[PDB]
Amino acid sequence: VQIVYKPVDLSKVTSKCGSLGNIHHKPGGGQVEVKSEKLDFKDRVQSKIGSLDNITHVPGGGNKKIETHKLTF
Amino acid sequence: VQIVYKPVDLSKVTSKCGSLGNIHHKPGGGQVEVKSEKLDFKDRVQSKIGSLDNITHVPGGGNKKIETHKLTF
Amino acid sequence: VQIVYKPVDLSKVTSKCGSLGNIHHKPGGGQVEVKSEKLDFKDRVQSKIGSLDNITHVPGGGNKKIETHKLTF
Amino acid sequence: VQIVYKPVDLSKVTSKCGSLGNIHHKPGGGQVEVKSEKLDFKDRVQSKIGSLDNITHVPGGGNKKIETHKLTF
Amino acid sequence: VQIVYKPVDLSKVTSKCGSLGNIHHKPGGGQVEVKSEKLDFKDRVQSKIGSLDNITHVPGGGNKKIETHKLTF
Amino acid sequence: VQIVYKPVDLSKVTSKCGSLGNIHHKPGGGQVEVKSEKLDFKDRVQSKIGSLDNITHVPGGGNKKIETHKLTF
Amino acid sequence: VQIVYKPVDLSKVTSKCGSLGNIHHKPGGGQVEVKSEKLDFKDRVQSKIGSLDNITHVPGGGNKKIETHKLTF
Amino acid sequence: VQIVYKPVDLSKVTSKCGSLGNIHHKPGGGQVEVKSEKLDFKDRVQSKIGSLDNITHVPGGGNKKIETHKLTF
Amino acid sequence: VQIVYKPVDLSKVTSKCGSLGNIHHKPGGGQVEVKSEKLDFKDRVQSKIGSLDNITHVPGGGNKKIETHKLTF
Amino acid sequence: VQIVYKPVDLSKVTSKCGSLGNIHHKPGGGQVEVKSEKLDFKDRVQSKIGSLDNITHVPGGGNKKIETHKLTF
Repeated sequence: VQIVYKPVDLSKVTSKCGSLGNIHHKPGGGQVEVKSEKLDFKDRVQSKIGSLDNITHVPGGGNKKIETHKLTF
Repeated sequence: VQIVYKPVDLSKVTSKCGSLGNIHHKPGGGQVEVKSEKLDFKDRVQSKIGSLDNITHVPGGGNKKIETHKLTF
Repeated sequence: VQIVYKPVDLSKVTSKCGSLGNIHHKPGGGQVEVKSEKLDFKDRVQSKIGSLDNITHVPGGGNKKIETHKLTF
Repeated sequence: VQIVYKPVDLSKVTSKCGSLGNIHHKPGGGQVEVKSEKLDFKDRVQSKIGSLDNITHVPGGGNKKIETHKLTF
Repeated sequence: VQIVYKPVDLSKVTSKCGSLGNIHHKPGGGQVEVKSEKLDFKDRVQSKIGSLDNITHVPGGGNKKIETHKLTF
Repeated sequence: VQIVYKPVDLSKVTSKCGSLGNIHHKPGGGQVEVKSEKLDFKDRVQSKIGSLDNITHVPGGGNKKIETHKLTF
Repeated sequence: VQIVYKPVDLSKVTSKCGSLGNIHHKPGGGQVEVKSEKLDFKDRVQSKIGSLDNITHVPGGGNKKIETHKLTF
Repeated sequence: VQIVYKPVDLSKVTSKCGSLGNIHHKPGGGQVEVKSEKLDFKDRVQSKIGSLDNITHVPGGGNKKIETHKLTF
Repeated sequence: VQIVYKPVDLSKVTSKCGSLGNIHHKPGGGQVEVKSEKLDFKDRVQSKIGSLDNITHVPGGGNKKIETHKLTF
Repeated sequence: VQIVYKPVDLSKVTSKCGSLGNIHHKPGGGQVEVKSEKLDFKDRVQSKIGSLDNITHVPGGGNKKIETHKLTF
């Protein structure tokens, strides 16, 4: 049994920008009300209950490269 | 049994920007009310209850490269 | 049984920026009220209850490279 | 049984920036009220209850490189 | 049984910046009230209850490199 | 010329109440922006510009009685 | 010329109340921005610009009685 | 010319109350920004600019009685 | 010319109260910024600029009675 | 010319109260910034700039009675 694993990755990811601008984020405020009794969370549980998270995200260009290599016997 | 694992990664990730701008984040405030009785959280549990987290994130360009190599016998 | 593990990573991650700008973060304040009785948290539990964390994050460019190498017998 | 583990990492991470700017963080204050009875926290538990932590984080560029190498028999 | 562990890391992390700027952090004060009865914390527990920690963090560039090497028999 | 002015008003205005009840006023916050250049206000002029004044008014019963008696030549 | 002015007003204004109840006023905060250049206010002029004054007014019953008696030649 | 001015006002204004109750005033904070250049206020002029004055007014019953008696030639 | 001015006002203003109750005033703090250049205030002018004066006023019942008697030639 | 001015006012203003109750005033602190250049205030001018004066006023009942008697030729 001979296994040869030799993938090759030379692929570039490029982002270029002159300038972005005048970005304005101006939301009004709201209101949230939550009524519950019991919560039971088990094994890898994520949650957000009752929130007003306004988010401004302005990365000056960006990229994601996700890569997985897996061998199972 | 011969196993050869030799992947190669030479892929660059690049981000270039002149200038970003005049970014304004001006939200009004809100209100959140949460009523509960019992919480039971087990094994890798994350939560946010009752919050107003306004976030401004302006990285001057950015990148993420995620890589996994796994072999199981 | 011969196992050879020799992956190679020469991939650069680059971020370049002239200047960022005039970033303004001006939220109004809000109000949060939380009413509960009992919390029971076990084994790797993270939580935020009742908070107003406004966050300004302006890294002058940035990158993340995450890498894992695992072999199990 | 012959196991050879020799991964190689020569991948640089670089961040360059001229200047950042005039960053202003000016939130209004809010109010938080939390009412509870009993908390029971066991084994690796982190929490924040009742807080207004405004955070300004302006690193002059930055990077994270996370790396794990694991072998289990 | 022959095990050879010889990973190599020559990957530099670099951050360069001309100047940062005129960073202003000016929050209004708020108010937090917490009412509870009993807390029971066991084995690696961290918490913050009732706080207003405004934080300004301006590192003149920075990096984190985290590395783990583990072998278990 | 004989002028006799003798009105006689012996009326009553009455308000009777057992109890009111629980009153809750919980608005979210908004945002107002006003842009102007030149204003000119003269002779008995009243004005309000840019206002978020929430008002809760709970008089425990009440009345207004207004009377004008005017005689002229 | 005989002028007789003799109005007789013996009225009553009455307010009676057992009790009011619990009153709660909990608004979120907002934000107001006003931009102007030149103002000109003359002769009996009243004004308010840029205001977030929340008012809670709970008189334990109340009344207003206004009377004007004017006679002129 | 015979002028007789003899109004007789023996009215009553009354307020009676058992008790009021619990009153809570809990607003969040806001933010106000005012930009102007030249102001000009003359002759009996009243003004307020840039105000967050929250007012709680709880008189234990109250009344206003206003009377004007004017006679002129 | 015979002028007789003899008004007779023997009215009463009364306020009676058992008790008020618990009063709570708990506002969050805000922020006010005012930018101006030249001001000009003349002849009976009253003004307030940049104010966060919270006022709690709890008179144990109260009244105002205002009277004007004016006679002119 | 016979002028007789003899008004007779024997009114009463009364306030009666058992007890008030517990009064709590707990505001958060704010922040005020005022920028100006040239001011000019003349002839009966009253002003307040940049003020955080919280006021708690609890008179144990109270009244104001204001009277003006004016006669002129």
